[PDB]
Amino acid sequence: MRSYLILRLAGPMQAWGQPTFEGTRPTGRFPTRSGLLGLLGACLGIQRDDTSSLQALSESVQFAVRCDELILDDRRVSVTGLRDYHTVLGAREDYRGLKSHETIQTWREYLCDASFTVALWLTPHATMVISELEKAVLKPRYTPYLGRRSCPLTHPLFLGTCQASDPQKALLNYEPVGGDIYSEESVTGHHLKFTARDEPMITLPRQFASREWYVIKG
RNA sequence: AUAAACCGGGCUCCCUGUCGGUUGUAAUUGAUAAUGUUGAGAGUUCCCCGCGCCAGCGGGG
Repeated sequence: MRSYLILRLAGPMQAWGQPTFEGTRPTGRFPTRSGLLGLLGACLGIQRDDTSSLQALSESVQFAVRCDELILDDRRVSVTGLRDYHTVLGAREDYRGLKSHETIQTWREYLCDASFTVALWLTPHATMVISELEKAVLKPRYTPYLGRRSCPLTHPLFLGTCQASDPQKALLNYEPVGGDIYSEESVTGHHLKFTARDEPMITLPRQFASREWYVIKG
């Protein structure tokens, strides 16, 4: 009924953010909407000031994220976390001019042993088409990463392309099956939702608005 | 071009000094490896050269 694009986000370390104005940079357990929009953005070489392109992207695309557990030699490996005592010396003291602090400190959280399968699709008011997105994910223009730039991908961003009625149905065709799914679209049997502050307010730089995921447990 | 980007946790530091593991102790007694057997036959011994009366004879490997 609808055509989906299927991506895999997998690497030794990932980081998907939560509200902070502080030096500790938190992570949640799966990709944020903002972040996925950012990933696609990087693929479609969109500069940071290009509010038109950013808005087009945001209004065109929607995501569903599945949390894939890792299995090594027939054993399950749970997603764990990591805190990096991250230091900066010679950091700007102010936005104007060149005075700087001897040392500042930050704490940054990462996800270890995490892997995701993402399904994205187009909205009825789409400015784009899926062929574009596929081409981009296969040949990105800006460097693609998993949250932070220090976080490479260990598997091609492109997984596949297909067609179904649910996101759930779409994702069924792609191993590993069995993980939880967080979708921007409702799936009939399922009633639980999960609140986040993912949604980028493109008109207002680096500020995010509340939204809700639909949860499809496995 | 993702709470993103830009982005060291970083400098200094003997584990050091003393110390027998030592005295005593048969592995010891018994035990055929024994019966039986032509090495016969068969001139192939591979290469080069000389002489040949084509029976072979000789030189060198």
